Amino acid sequence: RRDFLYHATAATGVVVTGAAVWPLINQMNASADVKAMASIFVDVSAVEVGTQLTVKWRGKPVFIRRRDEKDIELARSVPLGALRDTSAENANKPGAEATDENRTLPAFDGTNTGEWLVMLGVCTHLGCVPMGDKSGDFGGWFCPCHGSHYDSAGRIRKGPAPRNLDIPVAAFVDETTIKLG
Amino acid sequence: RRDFLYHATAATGVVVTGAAVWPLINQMNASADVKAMASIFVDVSAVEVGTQLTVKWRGKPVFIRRRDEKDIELARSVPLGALRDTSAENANKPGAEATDENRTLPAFDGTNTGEWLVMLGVCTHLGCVPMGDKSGDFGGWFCPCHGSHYDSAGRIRKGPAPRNLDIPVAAFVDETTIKLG
Amino acid sequence: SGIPHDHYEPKTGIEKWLHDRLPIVGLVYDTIMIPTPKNLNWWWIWGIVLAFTLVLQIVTGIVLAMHYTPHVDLAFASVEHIMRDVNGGWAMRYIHANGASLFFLAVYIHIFRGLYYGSYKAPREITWIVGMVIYLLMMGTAFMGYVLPWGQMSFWGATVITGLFGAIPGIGPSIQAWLLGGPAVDNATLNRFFSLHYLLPFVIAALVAIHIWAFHTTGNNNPTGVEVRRTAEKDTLPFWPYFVIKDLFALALVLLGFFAVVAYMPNYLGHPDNYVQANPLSTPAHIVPEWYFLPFYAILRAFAADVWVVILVDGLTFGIVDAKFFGVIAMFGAIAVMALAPWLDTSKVRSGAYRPKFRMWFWFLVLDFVVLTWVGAMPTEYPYDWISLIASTYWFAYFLVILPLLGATEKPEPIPASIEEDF
Amino acid sequence: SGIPHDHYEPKTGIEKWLHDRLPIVGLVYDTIMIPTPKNLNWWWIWGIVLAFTLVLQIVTGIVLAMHYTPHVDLAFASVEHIMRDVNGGWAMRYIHANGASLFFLAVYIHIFRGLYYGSYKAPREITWIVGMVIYLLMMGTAFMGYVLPWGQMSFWGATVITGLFGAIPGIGPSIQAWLLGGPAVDNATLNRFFSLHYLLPFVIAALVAIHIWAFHTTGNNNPTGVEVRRTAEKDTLPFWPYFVIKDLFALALVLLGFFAVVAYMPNYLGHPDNYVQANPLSTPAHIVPEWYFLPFYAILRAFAADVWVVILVDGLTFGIVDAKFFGVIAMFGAIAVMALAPWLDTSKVRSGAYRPKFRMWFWFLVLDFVVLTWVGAMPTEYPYDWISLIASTYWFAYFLVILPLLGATEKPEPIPASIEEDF
Amino acid sequence: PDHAFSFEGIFGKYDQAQLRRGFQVYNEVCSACHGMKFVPIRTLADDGGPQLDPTFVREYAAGLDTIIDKDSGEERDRKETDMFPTRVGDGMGPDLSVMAKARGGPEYIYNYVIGFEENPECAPEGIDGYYYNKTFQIGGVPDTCKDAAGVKITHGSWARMPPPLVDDQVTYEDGTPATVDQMAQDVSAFLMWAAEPKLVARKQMGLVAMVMLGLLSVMLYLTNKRLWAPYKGHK
Amino acid sequence: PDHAFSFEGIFGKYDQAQLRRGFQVYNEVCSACHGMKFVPIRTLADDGGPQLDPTFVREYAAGLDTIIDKDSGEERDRKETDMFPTRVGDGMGPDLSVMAKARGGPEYIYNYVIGFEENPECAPEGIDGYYYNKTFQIGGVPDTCKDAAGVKITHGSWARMPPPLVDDQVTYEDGTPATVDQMAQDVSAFLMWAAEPKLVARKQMGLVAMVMLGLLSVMLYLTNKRLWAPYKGHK
Ligand code: HEC
Ligand code: HEC
Ligand code: HEC
Ligand code: HEC
Ligand code: HEC
Ligand code: HEC
Ligand code: FES
Ligand code: FES
Repeated sequence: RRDFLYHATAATGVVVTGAAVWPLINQMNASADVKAMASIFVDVSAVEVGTQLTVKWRGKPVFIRRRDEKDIELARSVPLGALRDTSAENANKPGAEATDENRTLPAFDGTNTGEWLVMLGVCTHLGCVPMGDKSGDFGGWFCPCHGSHYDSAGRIRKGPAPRNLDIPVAAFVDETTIKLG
Repeated sequence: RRDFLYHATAATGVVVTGAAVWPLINQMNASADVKAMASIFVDVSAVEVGTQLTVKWRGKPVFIRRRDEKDIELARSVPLGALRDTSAENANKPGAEATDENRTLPAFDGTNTGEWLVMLGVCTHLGCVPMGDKSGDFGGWFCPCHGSHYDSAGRIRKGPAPRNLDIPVAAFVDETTIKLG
Repeated sequence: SGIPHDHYEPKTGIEKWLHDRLPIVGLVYDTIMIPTPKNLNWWWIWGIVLAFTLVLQIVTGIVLAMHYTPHVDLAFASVEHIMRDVNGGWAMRYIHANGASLFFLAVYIHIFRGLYYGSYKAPREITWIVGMVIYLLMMGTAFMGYVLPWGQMSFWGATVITGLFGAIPGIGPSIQAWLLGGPAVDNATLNRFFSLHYLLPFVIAALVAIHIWAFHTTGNNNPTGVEVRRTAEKDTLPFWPYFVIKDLFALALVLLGFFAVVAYMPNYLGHPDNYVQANPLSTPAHIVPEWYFLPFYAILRAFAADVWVVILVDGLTFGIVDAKFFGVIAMFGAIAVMALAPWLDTSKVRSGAYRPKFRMWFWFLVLDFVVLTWVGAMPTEYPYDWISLIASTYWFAYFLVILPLLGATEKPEPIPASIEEDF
Repeated sequence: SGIPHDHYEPKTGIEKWLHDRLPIVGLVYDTIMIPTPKNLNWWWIWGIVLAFTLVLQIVTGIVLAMHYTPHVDLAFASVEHIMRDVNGGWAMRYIHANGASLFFLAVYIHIFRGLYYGSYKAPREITWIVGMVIYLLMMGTAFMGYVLPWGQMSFWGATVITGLFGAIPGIGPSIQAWLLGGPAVDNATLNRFFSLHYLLPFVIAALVAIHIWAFHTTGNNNPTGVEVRRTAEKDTLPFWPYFVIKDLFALALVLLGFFAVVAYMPNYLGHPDNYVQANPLSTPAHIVPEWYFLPFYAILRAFAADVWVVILVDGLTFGIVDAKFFGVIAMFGAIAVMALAPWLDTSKVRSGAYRPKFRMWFWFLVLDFVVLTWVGAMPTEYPYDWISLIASTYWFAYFLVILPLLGATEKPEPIPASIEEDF
Repeated sequence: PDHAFSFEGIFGKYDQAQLRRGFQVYNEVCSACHGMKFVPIRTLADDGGPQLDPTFVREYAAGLDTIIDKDSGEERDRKETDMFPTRVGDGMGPDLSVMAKARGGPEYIYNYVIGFEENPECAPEGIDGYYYNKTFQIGGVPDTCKDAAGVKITHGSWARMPPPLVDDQVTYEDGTPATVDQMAQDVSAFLMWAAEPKLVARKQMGLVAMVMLGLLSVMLYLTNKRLWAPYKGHK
Repeated sequence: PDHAFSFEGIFGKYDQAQLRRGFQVYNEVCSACHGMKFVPIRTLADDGGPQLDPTFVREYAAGLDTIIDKDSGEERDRKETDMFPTRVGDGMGPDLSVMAKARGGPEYIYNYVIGFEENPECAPEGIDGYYYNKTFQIGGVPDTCKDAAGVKITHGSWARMPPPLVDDQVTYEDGTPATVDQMAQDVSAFLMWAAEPKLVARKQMGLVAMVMLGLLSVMLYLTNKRLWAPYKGHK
């Protein structure tokens, strides 16, 4: 029939066109060489605890910074109230409150948390690298792209950045190493 | 005046257009980094005289091959007659006849010529690299791009290639070296 | 009326055998002897400027691509190979880089000339639509291009102006990754941008094809709210040679100034930080993307829930429309409303040379544009936040409300007849 | 006669406000409802094939350029990155590489269809000129493109097909160096070729624009020496939907075969040596540039002063016209004479379906083309030299002398009237 | 007869046990001289070929040579993301990444590895440092074996590679007679993988496209026959 | 006053003696830590700047560090065609190829090299391993010198570079008082060369083009005034 045959030819043409178009939009996706996206062993190895440590991975920096007591007390003295993101973005644990006890890090295979904190050095606003070494209006990190003030533990404050600095999945290698991935 | 003013405006426009066009045709010329086109010291250093020696330079190979007696006698027994190019392309000397006495090479800082011959391994037809190691129908070199038969001393034979294998400017470095440039 | 004067192909046998391919018929009848009014000021030249600048950019780019190598490890080096070894080098690069500046400067004057003399008003909607489409294409082009040198500003400008697409929910990260070729910026992004950057100009030329086809079918605006009175038209001298020569004179002046810049003030419009190689681990201060995107950058980074006029706290009613998405929508709307204009101005009138209130509001708009340009470079600290908010609000207010109210109560002026204004 | 049927824009308000930009008027009146005769065989499809193939190549290339890196040290690696990592990869490359083959195969049938049915005869000269111009552009394009993988055949093909320009005296080496970017081949040549290779297709599209404009103004040729009898023309059905559907059916078949090749016989038309990286120090055996240039390669490497019909010994009268230059002139002339044809055939007649002697000579010409194709691959040793010389001589003889003699004494046939051939 | 492989046809998606055997041989024999830079180590898990266990891949990678770095010169751990090593010179050979395409290809490798017999009865002395191969055609030949015009009278020529395998060079874990012929076939298939990993996807795409386009073409033929009916009915 | 250079204006084609002095300074002082990879050595013969004698260039090149190769790993003799070396880390600094543009540029270098005075009377102890500069603005500052909201009260900040020169560090062959200021000016000019070698050509092109375009524009103005005469005469 007129209608059936004509419309079916059109439908088949459309289907073939789409099957040909999809790969032109699929090739721009991450290729297998980008699929890898694996882990990195960074050795703390006495870098003079308290200043900072940065390492490249996945194309972004991974901040490993020891703790300075003044920085710590400022951290532990932050009630959940007045905290923009209270989710403790760290993916090594559940959505537990963004508390320093949970938010600092595992305990060297021992029992302590207020001494090391390794987070993803990527501003949640649009992905810039905040400046470290005690900066901003909260004694933490400052993003120069738009002005987002981070705190000691990395929770976002005073800016457009919606959430704090995430924490990747990481465990220790018996007191001198870090496993990122 | 009508004519003068109009034609002069047109002339000035044309001149400016040409002054703007010329560099668009000048940039494609050899740039200063290609201007260099200098020298190379290849050390003969006992490579078992008689087989071959090739080295890269100026983007083209420079053939340095010792002489094999049978190859030599075949060379020295070639009268200028029936020789396509009798110009001895070698630029280290004048347009003297393409004779083996002049065409082989300088004499190690000594006095002998029938033992070494370094020419530019570039077919004069269109610039292919002939195959060495005793090949062709004359005991010399054979070009696989179109079939040009070279002789022992490198003079062209049996093919479209108009002239023989040129010889760059080269002198010796006291019995173990070659200076190309 | 609309005398085409096809020339009847009566010249000679050459002009008679050309009845196989009409081409010269087209040129003569239409694109050279196109009746244009006499009342044209010096604001109707910038189209010739834009066409010439486009040709210039295309040419210089085709030349550079003979020495630019798209790769993170060999882009900077190739750019220096250009500026040092190549014969002309610096010229091509400075002419390419700065000519983009002139291009956008010229489109700004081309556009604002239009807003004044009712060139968006009917029956000239298609030209406006096509022009906004072009503007978009050329913005995207210049963006893709600022990245190729793989300097320091390249990287971070790309980073942020791609995080935009990721702000939106549900389909943000997917688009981001599909555009960058991966999670973050690397050589893949560079290849995409080079290709794309080497392809859109031709689309622009075609769109310019339709741009020129439209306003030849539709008469050029003229300083007044009047047409060429087709019904024989002692007004409306032709294009060639009169207006051709006028435009070429202005173009010679403009190129003179442009080359003076290129030769004495070439690194002025640029960012020095783009002369240091890239470090994904260190961000410089005051990225300041460029100067032809500061308006929208400011409209974006203005809405942050930091003012009593902060509509973000109200838009938070829906838990999905956060701040970032709000700013992105605000920018896209800043452009979409400029495109929608011809259906917002509810006036059966024309050029604001006979609409005073419109004159005042329009000069305020020009001032707002300049202010936004100056604010996108300054931090988000007080007082600049209030300034940016005010300016964006006025932009939107103009284009949404102001024009209707005028079209209602804006006719205290005697319109001029007889486009032959022999004053 | 020549019913354009502009549609009068009477559809509705949408088709009436489109009086701002005519575009749909153009499409409908001209490029869709173009009266074409009924007498069309299956040889009038290959133009649609060529247009589709061109679009395909342009698309696939724009995709590849997102992963190809023009540089001697990163081209091969990028090609493998494509064929391995990228999602589609092999498909794009095989479709790009082979589609060039189909492109040239299709132009060959497009051209030889033309030589038979007097499509070069008046009043269709402009189409022929434009087609030869295109052919040249696309040959140069494919050449620039075979180089980009930086394999082994790339290097040497470039070497020789650039030494050609250097053969000529006085201005040979200068042109050679200005084209290669230096004395010999290196990255500079690669950049030039990539840019150029990424630019000419658009020129081809424009030229295709004029190609299509011409034969719409001038009626499509038809199997007969007759026109559409404009004066109403019960013959000459329209293009859409009839011939559109016919061409699309043939195109579906062709793409079916093409994809079967791509998926089962993709490396068949290629040269394996192009899968080994380049060595400027070692040349392989039987470079064999490609299969769409063997005719002219043979016409070139035939004249060598090695036959009693060797006109080189006679051309040596002037000490400047050596062999090489003679072969280069012979090739350029092999094409120039094909372009000059329409002014050599001195016949007031048309399609060889009514000219027997022409049929015989034409089939001999097709055979000569095939033979030249088969000979450019075989060495210059006896007997192939005599064969190549004979074939080139016949090509030139046909196009120079044969057509005049026919036009003189070639009318023993009853021409058909009434292009409505209801047999 | 010709000992056709599995992939030689419209089907034959690279029988994987054959490829694992070829891998056992390549890393223990051919790797001593040859390399495959154009081959990532992470492809030994991608589908189509040897779908090995990733952990074994990381182990085998760390157990290879040291590929230093691209940013900071320092001998790393040769992570899988890197490529197979490269043996370049001083008694070494070319890269086998795409040698299966630079020659019907794999049959060349099979009939090449197969064939290193003693020197014939024209030049039994042979040559010092060079060994004889039945199928290599790009090697030197002594003057004693050439004809009157330089052409060789031997089937093959003298190759610089020594015989790679003896009667029972290695053991197969799956359980199989590891004679020379089976190893040659297996390694040929492995190299063909290294060159054309996306073969099976090629074939499946070809099938799908042939089908869809045959359908489209049939429908268009029907549409054509219909439209052109009232003009081709009286004749 | 501001100690303007020669090139600071519409003229000033890079007084070359100044550049030779800067070269004496750069290779003997700054080269110990800094590099200029983006700079070929052969440029020391190209016109515009130091038109040194090529032979001295080849000598000075062979007398530098060893840049190994790109094809065969082997420490070569470092021919002029290569680029200046690169000092990368372990107490070293950035590349000075284009530092004269990444900042009015050379005045930054002059007023930076100029100024390393002792620590002020807010933090005389200073810092261990860091030294003070009055013009660098991107360095750390002690908390003793910052104001109530983090801003520094010092003109400059603390830079990791030590004082490069003393009262009379090197001798000039031409004959000139080699105090610190003259050396600073000279090296600033040398770096500006290394960054913008094609300056003089820029200026000459600008002159030529301004002239030709002024001419063209005048002629077009006359043509316009003429054509538009019969329409602008009665008013
Ligand atoms: C050194 C002890 C080798 C080992 C072990 C293997 N190969 Fe090799 N191979 C080697 C050399 C020096 C050469 C060059 C030979 C020449 O005359 O140029 C080769 C060559 C090959 C080739 C290419 C043959 C050709 O036609 O060019 C192939 C296909 C090849 N070799 C295969 C191969 C395989 C499968 C091996 C492991 C079983 C292997 N070779 C080991 C040096 C050495
Ligand atoms: C090591 C002993 C050095 C020598 C000798 C010279 N420079 Fe240097 N320089 C060095 C370092 C470690 C740094 C980084 C300083 C920091 O705080 O990051 C620098 C920096 C510079 C700069 C850049 C300043 C800036 O604003 O970033 C310049 C312009 C500079 N140095 C110039 C310079 C000159 C001209 C020298 C020779 C006279 C010289 N430096 C020597 C290390 C060392
Ligand atoms: C044929 C290629 C080509 C075309 C066409 C082209 N460019 Fe470019 N463009 C380049 C290359 C190559 C570069 C990198 C070299 C450079 O920066 O000068 C570049 C860089 C740029 C830059 C950065 C300049 C710099 O030095 O940082 C801008 C801005 C730009 N392009 C804008 C444009 C615009 C706008 C257009 C047209 C609408 C355009 N380009 C047309 C090739 C091209
Ligand atoms: C967003 C708006 C817009 C953009 C961008 C734009 N145009 Fe226009 N253009 C217009 C309008 C409106 C007119 C007036 C048409 C009329 O008067 O009929 C116009 C007119 C013109 C004219 C004829 C009269 C004149 O003003 O010179 C030319 C030529 C022209 N444009 C060229 C260009 C070119 C070339 C570009 C870009 C490369 C461009 N335009 C970009 C909207 C635009
Ligand atoms: C947008 C870019 C682009 C366009 C348009 C394009 N190609 Fe290419 N072409 C490439 C790239 C990239 C390569 C190298 C990758 C490859 O070989 O597949 C290439 C390579 C080739 C090759 C060698 C194929 C191979 O694998 O060795 C041929 C032949 C070729 N092009 C011909 C053409 C012809 C003929 C046209 C149109 C008339 C065309 N190309 C259009 C980008 C393009
Ligand atoms: C050297 C000659 C030549 C070349 C190359 C050529 N054409 Fe043609 N083309 C012709 C001639 C002659 C005709 C017949 C015109 C007529 O019958 O009025 C024609 C007709 C056509 C037609 C309409 C009738 C038909 O035969 O299908 C189309 C469509 C077409 N060409 C497209 C193309 C495209 C697309 C290309 C290249 C990408 C191309 N041609 C290349 C000479 C050429
Ligand atoms: S990007 Fe980090 S705050 Fe804007
Ligand atoms: S190129 Fe050497 S003979 Fe043709």
